[PDB]
Amino acid sequence: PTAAEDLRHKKKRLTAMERVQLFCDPGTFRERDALVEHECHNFGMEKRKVPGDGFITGTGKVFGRPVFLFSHDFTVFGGSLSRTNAAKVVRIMEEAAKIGVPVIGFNDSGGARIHEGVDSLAGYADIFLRNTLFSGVIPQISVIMGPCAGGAVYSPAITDFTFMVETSSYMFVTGPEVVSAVGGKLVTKDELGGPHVHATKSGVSAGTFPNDIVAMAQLRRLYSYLPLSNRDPVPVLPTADERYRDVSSLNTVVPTEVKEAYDMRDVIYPVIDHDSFFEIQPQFAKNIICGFARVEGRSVCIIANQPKVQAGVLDIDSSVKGARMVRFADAFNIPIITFVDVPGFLPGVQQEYGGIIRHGAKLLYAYAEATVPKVTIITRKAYGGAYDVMSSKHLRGDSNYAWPHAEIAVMGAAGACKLLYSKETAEQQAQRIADYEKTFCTPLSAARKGFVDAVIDPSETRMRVCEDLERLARKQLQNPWKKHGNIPL
Amino acid sequence: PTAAEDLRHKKKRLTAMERVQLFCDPGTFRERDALVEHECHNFGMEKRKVPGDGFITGTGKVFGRPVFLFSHDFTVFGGSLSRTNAAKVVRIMEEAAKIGVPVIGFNDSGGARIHEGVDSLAGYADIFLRNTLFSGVIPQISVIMGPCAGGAVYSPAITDFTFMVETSSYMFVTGPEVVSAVGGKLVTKDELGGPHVHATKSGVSAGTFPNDIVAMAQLRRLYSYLPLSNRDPVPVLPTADERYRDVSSLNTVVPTEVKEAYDMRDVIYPVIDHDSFFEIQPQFAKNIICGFARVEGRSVCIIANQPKVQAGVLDIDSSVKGARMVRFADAFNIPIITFVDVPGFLPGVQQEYGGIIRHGAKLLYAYAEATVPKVTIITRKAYGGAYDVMSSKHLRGDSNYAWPHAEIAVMGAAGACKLLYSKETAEQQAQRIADYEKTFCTPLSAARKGFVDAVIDPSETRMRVCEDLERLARKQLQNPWKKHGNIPL
Amino acid sequence: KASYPIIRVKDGEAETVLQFWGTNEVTYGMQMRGTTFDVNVMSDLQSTLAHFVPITEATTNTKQILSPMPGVIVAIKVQPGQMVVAGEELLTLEAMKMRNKIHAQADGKVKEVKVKLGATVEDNEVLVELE
Ligand SMILES: O=CCCCC[C@@H]1SC[C@@H]2NC(=O)N[C@@H]21
Ligand SMILES: O=CCCCC[C@@H]1SC[C@@H]2NC(=O)N[C@@H]21
Repeated sequence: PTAAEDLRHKKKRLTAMERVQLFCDPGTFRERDALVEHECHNFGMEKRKVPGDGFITGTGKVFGRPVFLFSHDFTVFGGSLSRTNAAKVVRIMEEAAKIGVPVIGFNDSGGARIHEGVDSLAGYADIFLRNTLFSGVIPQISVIMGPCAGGAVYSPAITDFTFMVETSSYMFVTGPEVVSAVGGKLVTKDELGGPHVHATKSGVSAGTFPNDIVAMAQLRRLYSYLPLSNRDPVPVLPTADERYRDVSSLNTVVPTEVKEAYDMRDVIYPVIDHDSFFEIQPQFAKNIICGFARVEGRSVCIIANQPKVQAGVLDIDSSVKGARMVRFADAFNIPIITFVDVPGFLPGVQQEYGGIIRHGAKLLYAYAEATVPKVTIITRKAYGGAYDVMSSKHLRGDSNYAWPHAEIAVMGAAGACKLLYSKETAEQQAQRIADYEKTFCTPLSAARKGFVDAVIDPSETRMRVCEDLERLARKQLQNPWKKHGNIPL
Repeated sequence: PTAAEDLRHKKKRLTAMERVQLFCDPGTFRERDALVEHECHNFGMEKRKVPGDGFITGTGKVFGRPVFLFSHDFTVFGGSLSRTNAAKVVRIMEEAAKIGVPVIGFNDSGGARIHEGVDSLAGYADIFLRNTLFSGVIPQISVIMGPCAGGAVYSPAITDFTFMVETSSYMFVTGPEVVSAVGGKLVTKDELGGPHVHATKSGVSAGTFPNDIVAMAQLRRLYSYLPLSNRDPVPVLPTADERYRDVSSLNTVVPTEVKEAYDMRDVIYPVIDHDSFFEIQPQFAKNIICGFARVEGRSVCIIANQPKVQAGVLDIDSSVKGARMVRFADAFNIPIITFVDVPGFLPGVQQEYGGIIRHGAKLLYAYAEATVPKVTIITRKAYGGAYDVMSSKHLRGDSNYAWPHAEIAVMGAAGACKLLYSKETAEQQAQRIADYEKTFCTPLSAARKGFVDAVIDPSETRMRVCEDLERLARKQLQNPWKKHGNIPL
Repeated sequence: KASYPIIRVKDGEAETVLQFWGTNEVTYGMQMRGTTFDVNVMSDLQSTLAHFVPITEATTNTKQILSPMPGVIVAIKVQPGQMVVAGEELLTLEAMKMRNKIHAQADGKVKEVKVKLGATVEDNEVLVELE
């Protein structure tokens, strides 16, 4: 019996129920509500009632841990929401708020249902309020499998992570017809809101998958990292890997020349456990890396610069990416580990015309507000305000480390030499820049002041990180009483 | 005796002490620390010690209410910060955190002090952490009277409001010398970070003043609105104006044609008390108005659309502006009053390439998260998701009102008629669009559903607003327990 | 051992040693007799559903290569209008004190005009054109 799904598969596409079956465990899905009708009675809609009413909501179970989910249905009315569709979603989110369980939704709606009038707006508003209230209480993940237009786009935005499917998905606020009507330009749906556009240009989508099957397979892996609720502790899984594994290849990663580049992944991979990195937003703002990883069987958060791309310089997009990652990680009590290599901020008129001052402050706010244990490692250099922003010791950092060839200075040697000698005799470059770099572009001064705990061999990083992260397991820090902060938007 | 200030005034500029004297009451300033030296002992700095060390910090008193402030000094070392300058500021902010008092700072620093090494970075980090921790506890206002470059720019950014002086002030992260070095373009300091640039292009500065004297005079007026701390109640001042003043001119403000424009200030001004509006960011994103005002002697927050500019259409910049205003207003228990007139969102490729999805969600998050009393008035129209965003009744709104000629529909009549009749006989425009607009583009349906409390004459708005704002004085609402939210950055 | 290379397997007397490269949870990168393969391990549902999945073909473009970011060209490696092979460095831009090195991903030859040493122009120009 394979009835009524032949029409769907013929278009090389899967069904909502099949997606739900693929996500959860083999036999642990219990559909909650299945016999519900729209009761519209307008515009010749009194007929063609549907039992499911276009939504599939259940409970399920992943890796032995509970979950909640819902999936849109494209065959029935195009997946449009109504006064009645939104009730099921509201009930699921409320139940997942009472119990410490997350929510995952597979969006496929074609837009609002016009035949209901303003009831669709009512349902949208209720879903928006539930998302707003419960953000930071239970993790929310959203996946977009098909078209997603109109005002329905906003609820995925408030969710913590949004993923996209490559061939047959798109998302935008207004359709290309209106764009043609007002501006006069003919742009296709994919050219407007395709997965690539949101992966590279707008920065909304947190990832892209080639197929639905791969999407489910990796969504399970992502779910294996998250904590169940706000009050539950960070999960710890058994692992045969051990902190005594030898990592001596880190002694040679940093080149002896100051103008040559290297890949920061060569430093990230040895420290964490084998094959346990899940990069977030891999194709957007490549000069910074963010993602999840495990250290001795417990999930941690990774944020590191990359001198491979644009000399590892902070920017607007990198600031937004890092700020969102830090805020989410702190909201759910996940340790943060950072690797620092920054020469400063990206210079240019477009930057000031785009508001670098606002955006660069977001990362600093996220780092200063955080109360989870932090570990910082300075590999090569840290200059100016970039050193302050990237989790400096003064921002209530727990432990800070440096490598023997690091440099921590106010600015580059040339600018310091220029400002320290206004009209000093010519040729001052040769006998002053070298001396200043020798005397003050070294971690000795910063260690004398007390800004780094110790200068360590690069081969001891795994040992030190495991020791510190084990000791810091029970830190309790609290901020002054506030209704909420006022972050620079 | 007018010694040592003749050199300053000759350049048509004022001194820090003169600014402090102008701000506070005639004789209520008590300078806190005045005999402090830098104790540097490097690069020939062992000499030329200064008593004040370039900072003036005190307590003062404005309108009989306490304050705290500090002012940079440009004559002494260019206003550079040090390990010692930042200590005074930290002490002032800590004291103003223990006591429920705000802080106001007049920035004039030329950058960091190179002769101290990384101690300047240490001081910057401490100030950044204090700003981050105490934001949302005590209001913070910052004014920029002169140059402000380097990494020192970030602390004004975290503060709630930043104002600028016209002729002799600028702010940016990196100087034009580096821009010339890397990109090769010659741009002046004013062309890069002048007050106009931040007033119109970047949206960082919240206002601009022509002179320092006017800056102080209006800063006092702004201070008269704010509450003293997080736990203190909203100030109420005596006022001879009364809720029984006749406003019948509102019956004629809205034109009888749907394509003609009008000025929303003609609706804003009658409702509030006379000469009591303080616009915020007047020259940026003119399609939305935000500011402070008084209603029956108590300060409230005003957020309204404007069909004069771009048909009152929501956008990226307007969303950011409104979101920041709502967040600040809610953080300190200030009532919010909104006027709604929106046809939707601005359509265009640049918008999606710039991330409309992220930015438009910020206003919705700010409106949904808020717990202060809200009053909403729909004058003419509200369509699509814009109706949901602008404080709809479903987002825990207290009271909502509409005017007799309003319209609340899913979308415009043309699109609805197109979607409701795919290949219906030609000429369907004339006998379908008119009928649909007549039947469903009216507040009767939204009133039937229960989305507006009542349909009122435009002459009763002041009476209704005063009644509701008086009754709602003691509302107590609380959100679920969270360490903090996760707003879409 | 989990997430490790060596895998010792012994059926009866026969003994084999294979290697485990990596995976994406539907495809396994395993080495057999010093050769890489990608075995697919999927259940009944995944097998019956993988038939109904689009398989798009990636762009096969043999054309000019552009510099991703502005900079300065200080060193060049390849010659104008000769053979080029995959993985060969072509030139090195230096920007904000950093020498990168864009190479040739994959191709057989080129037809183009070289950008001369010290040409501080970049801005996504056509440094090398592949034809
Ligand atoms: O010496 C002239 C250019 C030096 C730029 C050094 C890098 S580029 C971006 C960042 N901003 C700075 O001031 N320094 C770094
Ligand atoms: O009828 C064709 C153009 C109608 C645009 C109506 C305004 S323009 C911006 C906003 N977006 C919409 O979809 N409607 C409004």
